Amino acid sequence: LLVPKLTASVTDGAVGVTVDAPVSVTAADGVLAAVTMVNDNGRPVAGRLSPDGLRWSTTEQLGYNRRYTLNATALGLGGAATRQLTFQTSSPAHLTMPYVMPGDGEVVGVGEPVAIRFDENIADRGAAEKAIKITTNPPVEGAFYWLNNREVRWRPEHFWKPGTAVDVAVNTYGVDLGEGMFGEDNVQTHFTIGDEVIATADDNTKILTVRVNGEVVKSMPTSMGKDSTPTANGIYIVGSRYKHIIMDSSTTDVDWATQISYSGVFVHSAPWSVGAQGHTNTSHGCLNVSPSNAQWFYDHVKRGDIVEVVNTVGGTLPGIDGLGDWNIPWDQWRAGNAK
Repeated sequence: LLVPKLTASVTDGAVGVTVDAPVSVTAADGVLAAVTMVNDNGRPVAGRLSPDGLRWSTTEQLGYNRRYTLNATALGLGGAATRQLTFQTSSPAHLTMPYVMPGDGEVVGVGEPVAIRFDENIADRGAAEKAIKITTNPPVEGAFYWLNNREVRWRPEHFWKPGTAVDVAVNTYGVDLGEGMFGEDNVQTHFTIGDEVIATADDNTKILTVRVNGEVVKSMPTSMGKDSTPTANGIYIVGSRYKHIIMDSSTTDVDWATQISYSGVFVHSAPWSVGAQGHTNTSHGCLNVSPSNAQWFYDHVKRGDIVEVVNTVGGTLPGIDGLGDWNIPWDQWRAGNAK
């Protein structure tokens, strides 16, 4: 009871040990002289001994399907103790890789959700949500909601406050995502919320008014979808932008095209309907504006800014569109759909 005591974060003979966490060893009544961990080819795992010699931990990722042997020696005024244990890590049936948006270091608008897309259908949505650590500053409540079996989103109840830093750590390596599916790797992203930019298209006036931090900076006459093919009402998140693109219904050479739905709504240059803009809806659902105004939008609106459509004869944009997240009421969004 006077020689050093050694503890570890893993148990001898354990199987299915998950590789999401480092392995640690601690000494009491003594100091660790040396600690090694090797795989079944005798290859060491990197680790670090604290300055005080009381704690050691691994410092790189352990692999799947591996047996590791831990050897530790501790010394203290009461003598020495050397101890050994072996354990075996998870053996996945399959791996899945995550992909996070928005991109790292980006500045985005006040509508931009955090988006985590997997390359496999996730059986245990709750395990995936628990593995995704989102930090906000200033802190704000948000919640997860799945758009489909492969992609989860996170957002606050209200649009983001400009100046908010968002850090996203997708810690899916070594996590069991159900049905033997484990995370292939971790991913991260950090981004910032820029200025509040909200462009409202009112079908009663046929004007698209862009407001930055609440104040009108641009009015644009528009022509939206004709009655046969109306523009849906609702809140749309700004996506990608293209200088020139081939707009095709099977999914008209079009310039200055800013996408606002996965369903194919764009704000774009429509020289052919300039006389109708401000008066008569004429498109297939796109917000047609002048070549000039389209380029203004392309230049001054960024991913994550908002377009709100109101008072059209259409219905509402679906909340699971891809860019329609805000159309899901908060009680529904927050309750989530993990089960």
